[PDB]
Amino acid sequence: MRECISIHVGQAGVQIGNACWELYCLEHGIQPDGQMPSDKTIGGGDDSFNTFFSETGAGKHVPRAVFVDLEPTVIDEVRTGTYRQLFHPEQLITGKEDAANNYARGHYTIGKEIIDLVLDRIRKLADQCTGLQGFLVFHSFGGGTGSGFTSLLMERLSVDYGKKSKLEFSIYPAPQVSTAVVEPYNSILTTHTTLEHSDCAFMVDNEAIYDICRRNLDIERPTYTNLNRLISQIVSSITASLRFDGALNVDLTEFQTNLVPYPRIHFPLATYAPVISAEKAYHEQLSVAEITNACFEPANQMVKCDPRHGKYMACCLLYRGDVVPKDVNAAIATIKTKRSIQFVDWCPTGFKVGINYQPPTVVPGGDLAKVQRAVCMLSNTTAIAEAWARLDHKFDLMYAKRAFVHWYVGEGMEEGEFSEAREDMAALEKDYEEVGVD
Amino acid sequence: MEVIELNKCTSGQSFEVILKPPSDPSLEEIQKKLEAAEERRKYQEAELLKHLAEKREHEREV
Amino acid sequence: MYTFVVRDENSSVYAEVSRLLLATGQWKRLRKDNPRFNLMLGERNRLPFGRLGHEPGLVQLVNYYRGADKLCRKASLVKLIKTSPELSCTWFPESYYLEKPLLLEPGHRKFDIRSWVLVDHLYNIYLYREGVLGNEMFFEEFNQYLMDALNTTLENSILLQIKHIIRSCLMCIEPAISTKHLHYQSFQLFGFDFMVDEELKVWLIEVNGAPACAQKLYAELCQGIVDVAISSVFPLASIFIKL
Amino acid sequence: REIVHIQAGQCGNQIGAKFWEVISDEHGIDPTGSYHGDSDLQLERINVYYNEAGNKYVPRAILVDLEPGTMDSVRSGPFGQIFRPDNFVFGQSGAGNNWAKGHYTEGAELVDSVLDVVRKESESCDCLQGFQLTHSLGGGTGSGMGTLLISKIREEYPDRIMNTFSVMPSPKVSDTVVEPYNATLSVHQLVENTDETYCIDNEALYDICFRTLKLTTPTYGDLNHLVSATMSGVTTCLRFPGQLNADLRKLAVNMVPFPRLHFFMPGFAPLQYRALTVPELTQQMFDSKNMMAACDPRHGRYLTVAAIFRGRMSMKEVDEQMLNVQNKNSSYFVEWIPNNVKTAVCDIPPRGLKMSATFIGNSTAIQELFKRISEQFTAMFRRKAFLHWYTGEGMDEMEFTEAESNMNDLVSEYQQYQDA
Ligand SMILES: Nc1nc2c(ncn2[C@@H]2O[C@H](COP(=O)(O)OP(=O)(O)OP(=O)(O)O)[C@@H](O)[C@H]2O)c(=O)[nH]1
Ligand SMILES: Nc1nc2c(ncn2[C@@H]2O[C@H](COP(=O)(O)OP(=O)(O)O)[C@@H](O)[C@H]2O)c(=O)[nH]1
Ligand SMILES: O=C1c2ccccc2CCC[C@@H]1Cc1c[nH]c2cc(Cl)ccc12
Ligand SMILES: [Ca+2]
Ligand SMILES: [Ca+2]
Ligand SMILES: [Mg+2]
Ligand SMILES: [Mg+2]
Ligand SMILES: [Mg+2]
Repeated sequence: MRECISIHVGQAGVQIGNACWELYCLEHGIQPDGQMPSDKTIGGGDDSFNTFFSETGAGKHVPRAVFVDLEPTVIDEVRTGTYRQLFHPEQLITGKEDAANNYARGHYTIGKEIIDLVLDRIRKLADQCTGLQGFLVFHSFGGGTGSGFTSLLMERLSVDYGKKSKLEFSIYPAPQVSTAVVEPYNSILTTHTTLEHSDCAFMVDNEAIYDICRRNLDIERPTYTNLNRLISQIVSSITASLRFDGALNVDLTEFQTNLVPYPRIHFPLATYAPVISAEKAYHEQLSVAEITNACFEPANQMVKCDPRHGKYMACCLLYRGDVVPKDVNAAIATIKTKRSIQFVDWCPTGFKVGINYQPPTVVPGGDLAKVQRAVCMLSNTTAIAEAWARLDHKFDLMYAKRAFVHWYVGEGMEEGEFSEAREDMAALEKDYEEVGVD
Repeated sequence: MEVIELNKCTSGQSFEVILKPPSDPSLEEIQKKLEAAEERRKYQEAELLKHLAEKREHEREV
Repeated sequence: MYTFVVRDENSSVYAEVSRLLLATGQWKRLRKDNPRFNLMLGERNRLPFGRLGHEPGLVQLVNYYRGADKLCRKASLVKLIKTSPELSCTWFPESYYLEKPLLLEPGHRKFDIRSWVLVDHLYNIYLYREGVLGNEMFFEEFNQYLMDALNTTLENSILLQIKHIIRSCLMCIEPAISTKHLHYQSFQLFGFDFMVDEELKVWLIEVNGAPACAQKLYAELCQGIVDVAISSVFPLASIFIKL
Repeated sequence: REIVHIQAGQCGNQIGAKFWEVISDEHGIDPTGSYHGDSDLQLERINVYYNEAGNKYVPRAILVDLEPGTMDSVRSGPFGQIFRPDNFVFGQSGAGNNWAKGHYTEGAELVDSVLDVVRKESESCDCLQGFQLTHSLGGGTGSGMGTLLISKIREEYPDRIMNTFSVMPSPKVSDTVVEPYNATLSVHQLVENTDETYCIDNEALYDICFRTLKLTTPTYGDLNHLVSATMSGVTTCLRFPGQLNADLRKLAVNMVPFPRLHFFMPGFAPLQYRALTVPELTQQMFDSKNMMAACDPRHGRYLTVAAIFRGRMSMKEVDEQMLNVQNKNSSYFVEWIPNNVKTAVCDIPPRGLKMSATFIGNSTAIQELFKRISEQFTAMFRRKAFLHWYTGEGMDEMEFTEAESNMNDLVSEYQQYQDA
């Protein structure tokens, strides 16, 4: 067995990490005090869940997690929340003042003063691992910590663990929840500086999940708790194969082998169905065919964009619940005749499927109804570039007048790092157009 | 439409269905850049204390 | 009061749509690059479809269908017909000259037919009643000729085949360009060009994604656009047949 | 995240006193410093403005004047004994409505004593955000000495945020003719040494009281009542917990795209037993009648805007009305700062209202105000009139030509972005 370390950086990273580890505990049966009745090997193991948990002599099951915020208010609620007994105090790390929505303040100024401590607390977990596979990093593109400190942590992790895999879960900025006018700036900076250091990154656009919470959960004004509980379902599907017995995506090297033929093009689109309200009085349960079909509807993707006008490089179906292979291939056969699904020439049109018979778990009293079968699709479409174009264009609008640049320079950045980061993004858009169009 | 590499176990199954086949910077360099930025700060801060010292002298002269 | 921008300044048809829209007193035009718009009359090329539909509280509509170029670029159209099962077809010339066309008399004169087709956001297909053959012959005239000279009508000899060819091309690409469940919506005006042969058989030549009209019609048809494609989506305070 | 409050001069201390009365009633503090509220939202961020005592609460407030009159009035007023007595710092001779006496002579003699109270308040701050100053620009103490303090504080605390509520003079409601001199000198200081300045024009305050509140002879107290409501609303997000951590540096980062264009137009609604509907708040908030700087926002373009709704209302309706007004007035927001209008909401309303809205705008129409000041200045300075009051305190004409020049530059910079 091989261990995985999760790193949660910033407000978005931490709060989403709350929702995930809560969901994990509910799924592996681990109660808030760290106990896991169904674990009979007291105080040790190399079961599949042990990829995400270590064990104490007292039988406590401990997340292989590191939480990091430049300011303490958020990681404090974890220190005093329902799962306090879950974490070792030294896994929760906080500073004094935050990056004030400023990449450079998170990367250069305030980041440089806490990086070595964070690497030290992470080392303390790598030494508890017989064969560590790598890291899963949760952060926003838009916050100053989320973008600037993360890109600095990602630079040093490549140095200290050159042989390890690094996956990202990245909250892409949406105006109807956003925090700062400068998030497009932070977004491009931290992409430019983290690209070479990441193997695979899953972009969750806050706009997509926000509309899903409204359209499909009939929530007028969705909260971070709503957003984050839905995001935790999608991450749980993506990570189920690291924590459970199976043969698809069993280690972090398989995510990039199975989903990333090109190193730079390592942003797979995620689609999830079904999202059903807990207060839907009458609900007809959907079928294998109906939920596999919903995987090709843009209104279900973690990023809005039109996969019909791009090309596929890989497609991965991940089911949870009452699914057998035969219903899956009768669904695919139907869908293939009705939908435009074009792969790139140098790659095989087809699907990789994984099924876990346990149906999805829901936080008791949350907003998601329990379902008998659900699916998450991971596809590498060139269509996701639509989201880089949106973000690069907003960056071009402000930077053409140098709006807000002085906040970055005043922390030590040169103006050239902006145009360097934007020329890297302009190449990234050019790559996607290569693979994708004729 | 061919199925492949089918794997079973108590938790579920996995398989592959085909429809058609085909036709790092070093710690020293980080240090350097992380410190060329601090120098650029301290320079800017030093310009500030310089302009402020001039203002003290004008204050005295008036 | 709705909002719209103009990003193809020299398009005869939508120049007249913008003008008629203002005159309603219920639309104002913004500047090309202002994103807070209801309606985009967009560029002919590199139209940024990936930025539409991301403005909270704005229903957005654009006068082009992303993907329609598959039908409007000759090389693509040919690949389309040869390759798409929904097309096999018997009305498109062998492609990789029609040496026996129909001739109007007196003059032994050749001609081609331009038909105007509006596809709204629901994917309804609207054929404009007025087609065109200033070296311009319209439908009332052409009909009478056919009756007098051939003892048939325009509907029976030519229009059945035309409505059939329009249906078949646009229902072919429907699942690839439809905006039914998208986050922005599309309509688009098309121009189809046909030729008729001595046997009274219709053929398809090209499909134009940015067609001009004919002067005396630039008015009935531009109003028909606001009525069916725009005000259908942005209500206010028939000249087409549906296919 | 502590904030050190400083109030200077006659206007600065009269408005500052009203401010501490208003928010003290909000946070449930009585004139004795004892909390007697019914909620803990009142106390969760109480430390941002108040220090703890018989655990009483005492404002983190320093009161500064060059004469004793106004501070005796504060100490004798409703919440007067709430203030820490060590924190009244004053001389005896006054500043004679004279910028130079405040900046160079009389104020120079007193400033170091103020900075000793500033230093005491700061050093015992867990994490100091910065400083907020209340003062007028048209007199001598708050203007001349106020900007002297701001220069000393930036030198000792160059990495904290500097924030002013700055009252701008006006011939309508006017103490002396030298106000345009005092104000031009002060705007030169403020453009360089603050991060955010709330521009409050006494002309607008008068018109609101006359043309809207239907007061035929407004006093300074009626004018300050408007300033108190706006100061309360402009700081709501700093003082109560919201889905956002609001602090002075995040406000500056998001409101100021160019470092010298940091002068904000405040607005308020409503300016009564029917609460307003969320549509009404939104209409009034953005109405020029409701704005406190006497600039027509339709004569410029908003670079950035921040709106705060107070009261229990439909957040959905709020967003719906914010999005409406932008898309009904997009000719007035710059298109090159995407998403430049932010919205906060707070459940606790202010005293006597169930629904209120506060507007903070960084519009290039503010240039009208600096042009008005510049015109009144050049009118006197071109005959060198009343200049001997300043040359007698040591100033040269040159420093005047320089501040006239730096503020005409400011007007050019604002005009540069109204047409970009
Ligand atoms: N989905 C989601 N998005 C969030 C959450 N918290 C913040 N965001 C988004 O993330 C962006 C801001 O980043 P934050 O995480 O708040 O920033 P941070 O890293 O704490 O940075 P500083 O506070 O600047 O130090 C905005 O787009 C927010 O909408 C969350 O819990 N869930
Ligand atoms: N709004 C308001 N303005 C005032 C008040 N007192 C004075 N002013 C204005 O303040 C300016 C000069 O006053 P003052 O503050 O008294 O001078 P200082 O004591 O020398 O700082 C003038 O523009 C006055 O109109 C006040 O209480 N409220
Ligand atoms: O902290 C804040 C603050 C501080 C004091 C009073 C009122 C507020 C409003 C709430 C938000 C701001 C900060 C801010 C985050 N994103 C923004 C975008 C724009 Cl255009 C403008 C501002 C902000
Ligand atoms: Ca065990
Ligand atoms: Ca003296
Ligand atoms: Mg934070
Ligand atoms: Mg032709
Ligand atoms: Mg006075």
